[PDB]
Formats: sequence, C-alpha cells, structure tokens
Amino acid sequence: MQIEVTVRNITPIFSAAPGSNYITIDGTINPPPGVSRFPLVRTRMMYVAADVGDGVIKSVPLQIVPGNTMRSLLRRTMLKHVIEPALVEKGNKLSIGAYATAYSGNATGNPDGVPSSFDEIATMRAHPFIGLFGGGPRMLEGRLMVDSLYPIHTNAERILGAGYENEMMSGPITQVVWARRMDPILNLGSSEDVEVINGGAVAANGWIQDLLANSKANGRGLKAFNAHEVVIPGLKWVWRISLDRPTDAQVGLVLLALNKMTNERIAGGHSKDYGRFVIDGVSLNGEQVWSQSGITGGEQYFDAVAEAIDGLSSKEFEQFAQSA
Amino acid sequence: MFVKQVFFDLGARIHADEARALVAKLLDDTQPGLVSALMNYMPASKTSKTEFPLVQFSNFNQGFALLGFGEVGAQILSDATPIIHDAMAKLFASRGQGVVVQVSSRDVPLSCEKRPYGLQYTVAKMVVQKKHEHRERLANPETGKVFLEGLFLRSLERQAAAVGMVLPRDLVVSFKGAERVSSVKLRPDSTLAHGSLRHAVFEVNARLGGLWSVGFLLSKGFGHINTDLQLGQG
RNA sequence: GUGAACGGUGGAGCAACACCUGAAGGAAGGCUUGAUGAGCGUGUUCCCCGCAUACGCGGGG
Repeated sequence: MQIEVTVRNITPIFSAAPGSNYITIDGTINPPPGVSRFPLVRTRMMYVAADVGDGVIKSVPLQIVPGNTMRSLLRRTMLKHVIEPALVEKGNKLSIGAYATAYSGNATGNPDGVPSSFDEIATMRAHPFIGLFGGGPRMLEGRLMVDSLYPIHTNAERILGAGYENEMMSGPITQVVWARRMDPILNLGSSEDVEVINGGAVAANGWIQDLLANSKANGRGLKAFNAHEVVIPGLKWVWRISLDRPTDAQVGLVLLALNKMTNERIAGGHSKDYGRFVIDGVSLNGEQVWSQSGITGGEQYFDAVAEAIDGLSSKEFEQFAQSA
Repeated sequence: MFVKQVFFDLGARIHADEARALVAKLLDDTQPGLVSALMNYMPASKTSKTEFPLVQFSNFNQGFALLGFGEVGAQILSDATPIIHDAMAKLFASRGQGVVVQVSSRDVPLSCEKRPYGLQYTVAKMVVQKKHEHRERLANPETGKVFLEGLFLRSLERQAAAVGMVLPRDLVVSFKGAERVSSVKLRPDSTLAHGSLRHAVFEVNARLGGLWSVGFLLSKGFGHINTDLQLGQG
C-alpha cells in the first residue's frame, strides 16, 4: 500500500543537519580559517544522483526533511490526537515502558535477545499502532515505511519517475537566516527599568563588569551571533508512506493522523515557527483523496480505524513493551 | 597593530577633558598606579610622558570613551575598565536614585597603503598653535601652510612609530582649509588659551584605515577621528 | 678405482554446495545584528622633557 502526501510549506523548513559548519558575512559556507567564521547549522541535506547535463548523472545536493524525523512525527500526531484520546475515553493506563515504547519503539536501550512468539507477532502486527511502528524489547517489524521529504526539484527528477513532472524548481532552495543574541542588561538603559531587579542598579552594573572582564579575556556569557541555513518556504514537497500488507485499520490510522497533519511542524526550530505546511494532495495507491476538509475518500479505512479505536486497550501496549 | 575603544555611558554627556579630570579625582585616594597607567604619568613623578600617549580619552554622545593604542595600551584599558566602571557606579549611586552605566568595546586594526590619487580627510577640534613662533607662522598663509603640512605628516609618522608599524615615507599631504578658528583652555578659568582649527580638511594620497590622531594635546581628546568611518562616506 | 659405478617417486584428482546485518530510532530546544564610535563649550604666554649646549629647535597636559 503506497501513499504520496504532496505538501506546500508555509513557513521555512529547518531540520538541522549535524556538523559544525561555518559561514562568513556573505556566503562562503565553511571558509578557510582566519576570515572570522560564524557557527552555522545547515538544514538536512540528502545527496542524490541527478541528470545534470545530457548523459551525465552526478551526486548533487538536495535539502530534505528526514524520513526518520517524519516517521516519528506521524507516530507522534497518531498518538497524541487519536491513541491518547482513546486511552483517556476508556480510562486505559499505560506504563512508563508502554508509553516510551509507543512513542520511541523501545522501553530501554537494551533490546531483548529472544524473538517474540508468533501469536504475539500476529496480534501486534494486526494491531494498527504496533503494526505501523514495531520495535520493543523483542524488536518487532513494523508495516510502515516512511520515506524522506523531497521537494519537487530538478535534483529529484530521478526520484519522481511517476507523476510530479511539472511544478519543478530549477534554482537553489535554501536561504541563510541569521539570528543574533542580545544581552538585555546591556540594552536596558534606565534605572526605572532596574527598579524591578532586586539589588538595584549596582547588581546589573556588576554583571556588566563580569561581561567586560570576559570581553578583555571559558564560561560563555551572552550576545552570540549565529546563522542557520533554511529551506525556503512555499515550495512543494512529496512524502512517501509505504505499507507492508496492511490491515485496513492501520491505513485508517495513517489517514486519521494525516488529516490533522497541518497542526504540526515538519521541522526543527520550534520557536521560529519553522515547519508550518499545508497538504496539497494525498493519493492512496495513486488515487487522489485530499480536500480542504481533510481526506475525502477511503471510507473503509476510516470505518476500520473506527472499529479498531473501540476495544483498543492498554494491554497491547503493555505486553509488547514488557521485556522477557 | 590594533587600537581598542571602550565606551562609557553615564546617562548624560560629559566632555573628554572634564572626564579626564573626573577620572583623576575619583581614584586619586586609592589605586594611584592604575591612574599613572591611564594618564601616561612618569613611573616616579606626577608629570606626564613626553612621548606619544598610548591611552587617550575621547568624546562619547552619552559620556566618555577611552582609546588604547598598541598591545600595551589595550592591556591598560583591559586592566583599567572594571575598577573605573565601579567608581562611576558608586559615584552615581551615591546621589539621586542612581543610574546604570553601559559600555561597549571594539578592537579596530590600523592600516595604510599608498595610492596614486589624493583623498579627502577632515578633522574637527585639532589644536595647532603652542608657541609664539607658531603664532608667527599662522599670520601668513604661505608659511602657515607648510607648517600644517609638516605637523600633519609628523603626527602620522609619530603615531606609526608608536604603534609599531611601518609607514611609507613617500606620502604627500595637502591642506585645503578650515571652517572655524577657536581657542582651547587647558584648565577652566585660566587666562592662557591655545589656538585651534575647526573642521580642517587635509588631502593625502595614501589611505588610512584605523584611528589616526593628529596634532597636539591628543590625550585631552583633540584631533582624532576614525578614518574608517569617513572612508567612502559623505 | 670413495663396500664403488646405474637408476625420475611418478602418474590421476574442483573445497564444494546451501545462507538477506537487519530489524527499532525526531537534530533538537532556546535565542531583537543595530546598535555603534560621527554633526554641538573654551579668545593668549603659564608649567615639565629631550637635542643641544643656549643662537634655538623639537612636545607634554
């Protein structure tokens, strides 16, 4: 079962690529030393083979949001607005391990050596939340295959073989966004502002001297300057959600998580409002089901997840999490 | 090399010379040696050094600035800044509700290279006349022009040699004109005054890329402006 | 004349077949680049330091 979630990003997308990268005042990502490099955390990039010129395929950059990131995102919306309301309406109580395994695939960092008995595999695989995301102490396989967010871009013409041939962006899709820290005690100005600090003006003054003693001279003070590379907004992305012999309840759960997908953020940089997005279209095995009012279609999936929400107990999450 | 500027804001404007007098009077009872370092006194006596002043007080729109030239002067500002800040903090917390004193710091490198085209550099409040001979040169424009030429040049070479970097010795300067003529008093309510030029314009073939102080009474805060700020700017 | 002198260890032969490192996993959470040294007061012979060696030059606050 194949799902293709085509979205447009309202705010810019920052999913931080690990790597202490550096930036100058105008471009030159990771310059040579002595040009006064500034710290730079770039957005997550996937190298991708692409048709660069006629007959030549090169490994080129393309900035993505990771499939692991949005696997955990889909699992998170699934659990916060469907699963947790079900377990509050029936009063079912999860354990610490059951909660942590339902959100993270494991209760501890040690998976168990034994494999689960086949009845437990069949019952858990049949269960929609467990089937979509496996794991646990006995390392269950899940039915969900969450692919990364590629933009609809020339670097992904080799990726989008079927469909999405139009709406192709030629140029780069990143902008460097600069954030500075400022010290408020440097910027306060007035003593009527410092009448709310206990200790008066002399305490604020003494902190100014601490920072002056740091300015002459490794406890970090304040007032840093940073840049972070972001993916530019308004561009169409594609999400691929593949399923592995799914029950109708698992697909209905995915569509239940998918309808509210917009409230959440496909990114990091929470405070900067990075990750806001609107779903342009959703296709089940290629068929378009998406409307402005969520998903229009797939009624057997919605009915199956309706009957699977009912009778969903905590004990499924408890038994799977419990280590041998 | 580099010159350090440290800016102190009392919430009110204080002139550079009376700030120098206030800094002298505030820490006089205790911490005398730091004052000797700040004011370029002799190590043994109270009188000042005849050489270039590594540490010179400067204007600030909300108070006073300190300029330290070279590694030694920057170190003098580095060891002098918090004690000086603490002194104005206790002085301005003793009377009134109290004010909060805010600072800034900046390490500007100095540089120069010769260019085959003249460049317009203005200066404000630069002293020029100190003796009766200097008055006699100032009466006639022909003999006053070359005196101002030599004064501007020898100030550039002096603060070069003091900062520890080499200046090309083929520079040709020129002086176009000054907007006003005014006197400078060393101490208030003294009959002695010294002549000074206001908004003088000089033209040098080379470029200057730092803080460059010209003429007499440099530690009092006269005749320095930042040559980086004027550069390509009107 | 070494109880010597003479004399091929040779031929043939498959280390093969079978076997999925791959399952679970959020790069995050916080942060004003504007804020700046920049344009605004002093109306005449008084201090101290060197080169000299006083005929004067240089300079300090």
